Amino acid sequence: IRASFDKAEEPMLGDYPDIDPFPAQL
Amino acid sequence: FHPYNTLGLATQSAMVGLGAGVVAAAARNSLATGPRNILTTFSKSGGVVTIFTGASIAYVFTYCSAANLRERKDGWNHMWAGAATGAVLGARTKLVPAFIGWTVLCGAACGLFGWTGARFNADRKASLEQSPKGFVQEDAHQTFWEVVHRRPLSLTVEQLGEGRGINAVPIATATEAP
Amino acid sequence: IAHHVDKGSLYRLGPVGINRLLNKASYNVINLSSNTRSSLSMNSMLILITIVSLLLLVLVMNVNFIIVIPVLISILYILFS
Amino acid sequence: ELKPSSAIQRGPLNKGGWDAPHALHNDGAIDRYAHWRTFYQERFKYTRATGKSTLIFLVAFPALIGYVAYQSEGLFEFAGKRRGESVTTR
Amino acid sequence: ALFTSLVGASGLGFATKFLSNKIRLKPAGYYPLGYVFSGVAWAGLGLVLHNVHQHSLEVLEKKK
Amino acid sequence: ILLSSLYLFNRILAWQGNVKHFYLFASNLLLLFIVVLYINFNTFSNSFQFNFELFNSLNPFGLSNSDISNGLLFGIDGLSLTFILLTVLLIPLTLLGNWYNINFNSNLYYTLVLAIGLVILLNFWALDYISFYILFEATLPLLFILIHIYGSSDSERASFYVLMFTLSGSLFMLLSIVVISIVLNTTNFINHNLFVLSLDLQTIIWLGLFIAIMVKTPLFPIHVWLPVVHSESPLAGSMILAGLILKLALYAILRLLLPLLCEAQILYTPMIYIISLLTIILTSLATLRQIDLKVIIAYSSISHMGIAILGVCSNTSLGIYGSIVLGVAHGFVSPALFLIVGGILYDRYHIRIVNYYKGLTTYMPQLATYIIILSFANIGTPLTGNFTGEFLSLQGGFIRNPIIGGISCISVLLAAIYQLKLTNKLTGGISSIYMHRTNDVTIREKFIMNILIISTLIIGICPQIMYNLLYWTVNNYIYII
Amino acid sequence: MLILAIISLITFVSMSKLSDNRAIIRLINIYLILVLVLDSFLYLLFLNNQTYTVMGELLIFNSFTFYIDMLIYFIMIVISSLYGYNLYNNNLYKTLFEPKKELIILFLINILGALLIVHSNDFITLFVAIELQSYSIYLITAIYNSSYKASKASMLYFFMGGILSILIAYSINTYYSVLNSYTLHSLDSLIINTLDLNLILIALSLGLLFKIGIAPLHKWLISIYENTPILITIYISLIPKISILSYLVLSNISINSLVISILAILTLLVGSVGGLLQIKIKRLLAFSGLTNAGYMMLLLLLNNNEFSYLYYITQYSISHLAIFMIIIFSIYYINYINNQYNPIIYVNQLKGLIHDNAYLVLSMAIVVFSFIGIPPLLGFFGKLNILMSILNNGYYFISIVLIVASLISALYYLYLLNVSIQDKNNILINSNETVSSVLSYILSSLIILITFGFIYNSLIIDIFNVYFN
Ligand SMILES: CCCCCCCCCCC(CCCCCCCCCC)(CO[C@H]1O[C@@H](CO)[C@H](O[C@@H]2O[C@@H](CO)[C@H](O)[C@@H](O)[C@@H]2O)[C@@H](O)[C@@H]1O)CO[C@H]1O[C@@H](CO)[C@H](O[C@@H]2O[C@@H](CO)[C@H](O)[C@@H](O)[C@@H]2O)[C@@H](O)[C@H]1O
Ligand SMILES: CCCCC/C=C/C/C=C\CCCCCCCC(=O)O[C@H](COC(=O)CCCCCCCCCCCCCCC)COP(=O)([O-])OCC[N+](C)(C)C
Ligand SMILES: CCCCCCCCCCCCCCCCCC(=O)OC[C@H](COP(=O)(O)OCCN)OC(=O)CCCCCCCCCCCCCCCCC
Repeated sequence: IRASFDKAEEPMLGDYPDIDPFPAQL
Repeated sequence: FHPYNTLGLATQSAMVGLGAGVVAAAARNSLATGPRNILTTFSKSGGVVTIFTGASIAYVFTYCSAANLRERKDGWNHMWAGAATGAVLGARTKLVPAFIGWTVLCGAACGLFGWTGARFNADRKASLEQSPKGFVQEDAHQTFWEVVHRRPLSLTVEQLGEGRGINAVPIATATEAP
Repeated sequence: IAHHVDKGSLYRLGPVGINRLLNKASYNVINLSSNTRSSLSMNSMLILITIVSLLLLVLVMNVNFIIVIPVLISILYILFS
Repeated sequence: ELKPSSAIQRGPLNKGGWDAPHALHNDGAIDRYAHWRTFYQERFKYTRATGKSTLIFLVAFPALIGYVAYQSEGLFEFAGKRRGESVTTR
Repeated sequence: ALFTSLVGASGLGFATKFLSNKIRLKPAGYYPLGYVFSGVAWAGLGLVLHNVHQHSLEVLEKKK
Repeated sequence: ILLSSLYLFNRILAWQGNVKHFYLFASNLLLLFIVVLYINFNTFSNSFQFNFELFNSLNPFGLSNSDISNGLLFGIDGLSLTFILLTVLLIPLTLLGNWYNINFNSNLYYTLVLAIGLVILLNFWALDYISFYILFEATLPLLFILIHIYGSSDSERASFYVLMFTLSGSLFMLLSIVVISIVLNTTNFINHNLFVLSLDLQTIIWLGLFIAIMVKTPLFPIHVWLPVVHSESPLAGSMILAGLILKLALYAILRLLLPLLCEAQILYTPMIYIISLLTIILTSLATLRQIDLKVIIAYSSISHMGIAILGVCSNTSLGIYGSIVLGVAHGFVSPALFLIVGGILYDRYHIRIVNYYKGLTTYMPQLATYIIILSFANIGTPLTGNFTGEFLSLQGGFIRNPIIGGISCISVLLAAIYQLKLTNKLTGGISSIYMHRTNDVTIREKFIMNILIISTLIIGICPQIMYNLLYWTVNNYIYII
Repeated sequence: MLILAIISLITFVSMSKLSDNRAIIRLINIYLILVLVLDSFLYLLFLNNQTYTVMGELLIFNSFTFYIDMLIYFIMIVISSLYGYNLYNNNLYKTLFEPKKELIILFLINILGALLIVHSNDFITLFVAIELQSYSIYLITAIYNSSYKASKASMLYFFMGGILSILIAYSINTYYSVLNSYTLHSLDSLIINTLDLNLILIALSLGLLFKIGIAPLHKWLISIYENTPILITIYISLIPKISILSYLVLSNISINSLVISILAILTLLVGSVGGLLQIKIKRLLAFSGLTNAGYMMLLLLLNNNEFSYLYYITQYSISHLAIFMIIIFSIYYINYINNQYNPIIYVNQLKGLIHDNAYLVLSMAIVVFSFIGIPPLLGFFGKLNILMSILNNGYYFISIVLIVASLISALYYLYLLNVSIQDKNNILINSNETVSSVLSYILSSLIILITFGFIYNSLIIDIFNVYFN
């Protein structure tokens, strides 16, 4: 959700959870 | 190359497209189910007359215009004409990806058609069956379908150009000492 | 590159786009005579339409072969799309 | 009245084999992610971003490489070139 | 060679007999006399073809 | 003999019920026979040597002793002998790599695998365009059946891809071969460099041949079928497809294209270099975002094939030698990597998603060592044939066009990136929670991997050992005035 | 021999009981075989391409016509075996496949009409032969008159074929009104240059070609093929196509025709694309027939077409017979019989056929790959010869369209094999009744021809060079 490249995929999901991503390191 | 008369040829195309669309509308009116009268044929035409007319204008006008501008006749003009025709037909989708897809793909198909000779039957005189073939005689110029055992090196230098191994003189002969 | 090109455009000019294209084209051609009830009447109308259209097309070709190319494109568009 | 011949005896289709213990503990979330990633072509659409990538990699980059490769064809010869000699042929 | 042509054509007949046995859901050697009959028949066809081809070559040569 | 050997086959089948021991024995005999042929092969001669003709009108079922040649011609020179040796080295390993994991309808499976191997081997013997094309196409239905019946979950789509893409390219090749047939009334490879077509017709014939090359190699942008087909294929299919079938395209460039269409090839070389550079760079970068092990390994082959193309179209002896050496080394190493991902890990865990795998070194140190060795071999570590092939291919490419080959030198880095990114996660870290401990690699798996590693090391330390079969070849196809 | 058989059969069948039907067919079967093997030697007459006009110049006999006659005899032998021999001896198969009393006579009369079309040297001969074949084919379509679909199909056939027969008659009479002649032999290069016959000759060509169902007049015949009993469909979708195409190939009245070029392109596109969404086996095979008709239509644009036409029509006939026989053989393994005239209707009913009969599916695979054109199967060499012919004569765009249509039609060809090699849950263990030895041998012979015929390619070309040059 947060970054431009995760947003650009929003049309590309249908019925996949739109997860807000968080870096595992943090 | 002497020019096409774009305006007159395109007007002819307009007439023919209008006629063909009218005929298609009449056939559409006769083949359909449900109530139909003599005026509903254009009402329930699906815009088919516009399809025919607009395609005719786009193709013929663009083809003649590109041919005159480049002063050539070849498959590229048909590529442009098909591009314009695909633009017209893809406008009906009302979507930009589909408009682009029609444009490029119709342009490519019509370029392929123009490259093969822009005909559906054959140019009989140019075909291999009606042409000089086999091995050429003593020192004749090689024609399109003919085969030789050795070509002239001057022809190779002209066609490929000099550089990256293509030379006017073989290397060992040129680097021989005296 | 991997999603938008390799699995985007390249599949569009490939299996996915060709599948969609052929689906619409095949549907249109088989439904060319879909809603009709009397096979006799419709098939007879088709033979009349074929004859008349071939005559007019050839007349156009005698005039100027370039003018007929858009008409054939439009006819193919009618049949398959 | 139209039935297959009574003479036919059909049994089940078993491929046989030894059922091994399940060495993998499947994660449904990972499987769903893998399915989404594997069949992305089924959901792709032409938007501004994906179209921009299409134009960069399938049109622009080939055109740059092609310009370079047709401009520089036959241009260089390097073998044994000495001082003052041109390394270019045109 | 005529002998090789006969062996090959008889092998075609053997293959026909084998495939017909298999399609009938029968064992390969179900009615072994059928192999002989099939081989002989297809060898006859191969012989006819060989003789016709030889005559054709003879004709092509005699016009020289 | 044939009658007696057929009786032997029939009785073995009656008593054992599994044909696989007989197939392993037949393939091992074939390898020994090819080695005997190599013993009796004259190297001081650029002429085809073990010639024979099939289906001549005078002897349709025999060998032709006639003064008119109207059958299909076969024979070998040094170039074809190289690839034939690779083929007969690989076939028994593709049988042995599926020895235990095929359980239902296994006789058909092994028959398909052996048939595909034999068809490829015959393809390398073909001496004319029609015989070559016939053996080129005949693999497609066998692969379709093999992938459809014995492939993984997505194997229907995969079988359809492997049939349809290859048919698509092959039909344009068929247009080219028909044009050659009707224009020259000859089709053989022995004297086809003696026919000089007009430059225009050359330019047209080249296009069909090169479209087929583009789909079979594959090259950008018509490569996207190969990851799917490799990923869903059973192991023997993947080994044959990566080790042998892709090499047919390089062989086709040398045998079908360069001797006949020399001038058109000169004219078209910059376009080839564009396509190959796109292949190398774009497919290498696309590999970085893959989540299937077998897909990653499959994507690696495409970039290496791009490097080989750049070598083989370089119009230099070094480039052609490098392309052939690269083809052979890839034929050693890529089947080994496919064995690891789709034969060892997949038979233990039945899954290919990268997220599930981590830290295999703890319970399987031997497999981790194999992974490390094969990874550094795959990215062209020196003393490996892969390095020799890539280095010579890049030399030839750089000479042919300094800018394009110079940029091509980035493949060293890009291949290192995708491969070592995979192996880093596979070997390092704590053992994965999602999988239970399994056996380390078995004796059979180690045997196959050892064969492949020793082969690549032997040609990596002394690549010159191939030269006695290839020194005519590195001069037969360059076009310099 | 044929006329004699028709007379004798009418008498014998008149004096015979309905239970003798199969026996009678068997008799005629062997009779035909004998004529093929004892009268074959007459090929010698045509050495060096000698042509004979016969019956006061009404008929023409050459090597081309002699070969077509042999092929039609072979096809009749194969198809009559399917009526004379029971697949199985159970009650259901008696109900599925029982020959009508007059069917054999109608087949022999139709074959006579076809052979007369092939040998026609005058237009009055052509029209009488065409009406003989057409009337016979209507009656063959109708003779299973308990079926609603068959009777409706026969009516549709009668009316569409009548309109096209009228078009053919009108073409012939316009030709007569221009030239005061009824024979194409009166056409010379000088006459063709001097007069515009193109409209007349193309009208004749189209009248003939719409009778075998090229696009855009394809749906009516496809409907008839779907709605006839399957053993009727095998006959009626092959024999007319052979007779009409052979006549047009031998007449060469449409060389470099623009109209025929456009219709051939349309036929290839319609045949390939329109087969894609079909779910019924007979509709799928009908679209396949349409595509192969387009392939052969291409050969009407050029001279010296004889080798490629003869090769293509022979291998296509073999493959058509093989695929229909395989579909017939698979009836025993399906769960659900749709009706007594078409026991199997949907492609999906073949699902898992490999688990019931593996070698039947191997036969199917060979035939399907031949239709696609994989070497070294016969279909590949047929397509190769056609490509050689058209590219020798400059038909470049059409060659590309041919390639595209081949690729597209491969999808619906592979549909059959795809469902046939999937898994099914309840598979066959044993069965006491075996399928007939005769029909299985015939099917296997066809499969073996498709597989290994290429071995004789160069020998065949050698013979062709002395009988057709
Ligand atoms: C794998 C991809 C497949 C797609 C690519 C195929 C594209 C085919 C194009 C090439 C080709 C057919 C070659 C066929 C060879 C085998 C076919 C290959 C397989 C086919 C699947 C068609 O060339 C066409 O090109 C078109 C332009 O694009 C033209 O369009 C039209 O342009 C305008 C009309 O005047 C109109 O305005 C409009 O009607 C169109 O605009 C056509 O008229 C032209 O015929 C060229 O063939 C021809 O070449 C010429 C000179 O070269 C030959 O004669 C030569 O005469 C002297 C010079 O003349 C030479 O001194 C002499 O030596 C030589 O004798 C011919 O004898 C002939 O042989
Ligand atoms: C003992 C009597 C047995 C004869 C019965 C024949 C029945 C024909 C039935 C079905 C047709 C099948 C194909 C016919 C073969 C063509 C022969 C020929 O060569 O065709 C040529 C013309 O080539 C062509 O145009 C092209 C033909 C295309 C053939 C395509 C299929 C090829 C695969 C066939 C493989 C052969 C199998 C042999 C098995 C060992 C005509 O030859 P021809 O007119 O001089 O007559 C031959 C002398 N004859 C009468 C005694 C037999
Ligand atoms: C269905 C696909 C399409 C099928 C079309 C092609 C079918 C071909 C069928 C395979 C048969 C080919 C192999 C057998 C032919 C070789 C026989 C032979 O003797 O070769 C002759 C050659 C010279 O021998 P000669 O002149 O007599 O002198 C001998 C002096 N001592 O002696 C030699 O030099 C030895 C030659 C060795 C050749 C190696 C062959 C390796 C493969 C052999 C089996 C391949 C089976 C493939 C099966 C799948 C179908 C492709």
